[PDB]
Amino acid sequence: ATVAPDTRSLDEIYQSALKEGGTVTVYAGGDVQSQQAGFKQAFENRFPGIKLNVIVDYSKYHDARIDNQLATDTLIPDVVQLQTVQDFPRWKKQGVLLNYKPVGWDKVYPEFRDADGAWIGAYVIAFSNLVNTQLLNEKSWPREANDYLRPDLKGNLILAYPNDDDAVLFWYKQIVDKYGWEFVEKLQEQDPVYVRGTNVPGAQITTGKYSATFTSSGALVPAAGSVTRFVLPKTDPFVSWAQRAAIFKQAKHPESAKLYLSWLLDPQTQTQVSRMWSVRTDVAPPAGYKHIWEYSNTRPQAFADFMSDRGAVERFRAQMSLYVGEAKGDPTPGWLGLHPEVPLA
Amino acid sequence: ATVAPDTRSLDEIYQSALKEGGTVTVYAGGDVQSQQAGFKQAFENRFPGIKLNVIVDYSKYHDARIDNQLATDTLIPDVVQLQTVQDFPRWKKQGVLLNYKPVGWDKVYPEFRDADGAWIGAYVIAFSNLVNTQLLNEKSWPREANDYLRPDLKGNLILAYPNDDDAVLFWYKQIVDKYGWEFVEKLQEQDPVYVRGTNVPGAQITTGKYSATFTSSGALVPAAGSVTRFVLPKTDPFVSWAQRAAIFKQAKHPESAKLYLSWLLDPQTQTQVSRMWSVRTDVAPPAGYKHIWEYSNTRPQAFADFMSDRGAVERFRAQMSLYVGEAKGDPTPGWLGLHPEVPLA
Ligand SMILES: [Fe+3]
Ligand SMILES: [Fe+3]
Repeated sequence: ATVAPDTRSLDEIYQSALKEGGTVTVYAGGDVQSQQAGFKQAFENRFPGIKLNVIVDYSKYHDARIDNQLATDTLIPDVVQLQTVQDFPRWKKQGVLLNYKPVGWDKVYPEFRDADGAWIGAYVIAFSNLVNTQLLNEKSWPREANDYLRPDLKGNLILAYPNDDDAVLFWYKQIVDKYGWEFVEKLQEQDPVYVRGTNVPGAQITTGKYSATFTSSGALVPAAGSVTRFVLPKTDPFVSWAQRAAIFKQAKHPESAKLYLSWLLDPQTQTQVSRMWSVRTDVAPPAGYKHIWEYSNTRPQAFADFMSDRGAVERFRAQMSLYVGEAKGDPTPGWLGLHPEVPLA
Repeated sequence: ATVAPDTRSLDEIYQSALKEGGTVTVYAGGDVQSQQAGFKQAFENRFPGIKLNVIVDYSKYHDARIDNQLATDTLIPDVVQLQTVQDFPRWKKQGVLLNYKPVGWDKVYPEFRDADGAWIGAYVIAFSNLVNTQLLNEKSWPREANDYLRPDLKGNLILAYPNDDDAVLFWYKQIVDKYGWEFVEKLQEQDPVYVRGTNVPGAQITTGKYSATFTSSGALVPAAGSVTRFVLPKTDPFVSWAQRAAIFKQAKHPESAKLYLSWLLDPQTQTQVSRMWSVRTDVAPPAGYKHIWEYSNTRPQAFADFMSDRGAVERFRAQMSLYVGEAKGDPTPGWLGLHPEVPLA
């Protein structure tokens, strides 16, 4: 189907969605269910009568889960949203995605949406420096990769496993490109603590157990009283991308899915719920920042290009494994199995 | 450089190799060091004064290891020998392999050798049924995949993790192609015990802890008094391939490396040391068997084709992981790190 952007108001879509039973099911990529709590609360407050049944798991498990459900005709979710961005052109070509251009589609940065409406970039995520501002004064915030190699940061770093998350991995890819394998060798001499779940480094830095990490997302607008700060490099690369979302052709609740995607693109959602950059050209960067496509030291398309060559990703991942070891510990979302219909209890 | 098969006798190559210091270092794919003990013993007994410094690790770790050593100019081994067969044309194209047609090159089945001498099929491995013949009479040996679903085998199977070894994985790929995902579903209801290391199921079947496994190698001619038997299906597919070996262009001991490759193809090695099929057309299979390329229910090239598409391999691996869980336990070869120069202590 050839479609035009939805011309309905959010409330008009909501009236249609209400007739579908009161729930929309989203398989969302992430580390822990709480990372989507803010979206769920905001959505459900905005739309009484419709539950956002968002279920969080690592994107590399959700995409497999979806492929298997499609193979076995047991598809559960209405919507998929993941950082494994290469899946979306593949699912599109497979014919399993509903072409839908949500409200505001015309204002999305072209790179951040499919031309036919098969998928949409929902919001921007970036991985870079997160520092404890009480442990480190501003003049000593590590911002470039090699700052993390200075003597006083030995034993004070906590890092997400790069062999457990390809967005984390891509940070290392860009840095090895620039500084060589020697960076990775010297980094290990800092006795970093590696953990699964990209939420965990920020959590432990917040409680003052570690001082900094260079592969974390975070609020561009810190809360008053915050003891952490997301800080971009002055010159070194950082990782960024638009999290991709799509509606399945055979979704049981298509209008509820449309409501969800249109709500995600709404300027208020983009500025007050999403905590980093917007995918829209008519939404102002938070004061002090530029649009994500205006930074010379990141390139969201580069992450997409990276993710499209699985052999190249695999070969780089396995080499990183030899430096950091196998990814220890349980997966942070818990084990959802083949057919989760609700979040883990 | 265009080369012809080595026209020297083994003894001639051996005289040259003796001048190089008495060691040849081989990075060999495998689950545990003891799997190469037979080769090591036979080689060193045939060529006093030359040590086969064969170092065993999972192929998926050795190839990354080699890539990183190449990238950092820290290459250690003279010879690489792995099941990750797709690595060999890539290393060929990178220019890091020494073109060398060993003695007997002309008699290697064409599919099992590089046209230029960049690599050679060293010996044939197959994964299929291994049964305990004391626990199970012949009429009840499971041979077909669906035999393993019978009631009395519940709690009585031990299986290599398919998400820890791609040759193990390919067995499942072929069986899902034929029987669908339902086989994998029903298999989990049999409560199989999964383990890392393809040696481990056999080891535990041999002591009578389990009755059978369907992804193991084994002797085509069982030893006198054996309590296990390697048995092919009557009709279902099984996995087979020629393990590939190559000499590095910058091998420190090239004549010793050539001795090793020529020794691999020597009739005595192909008939008395290698325990499954030979890569040579002029080596008769044991009675009861045909050449590995004459079975309609296996195809060595299908495994090579499989392994060449890393994205397809990844997507199938991740789905299998949803059924069997993450691969638990330590890696069976131990942790060798970036630069092993000798086997682990
Ligand atoms: Fe990922
Ligand atoms: Fe493998």
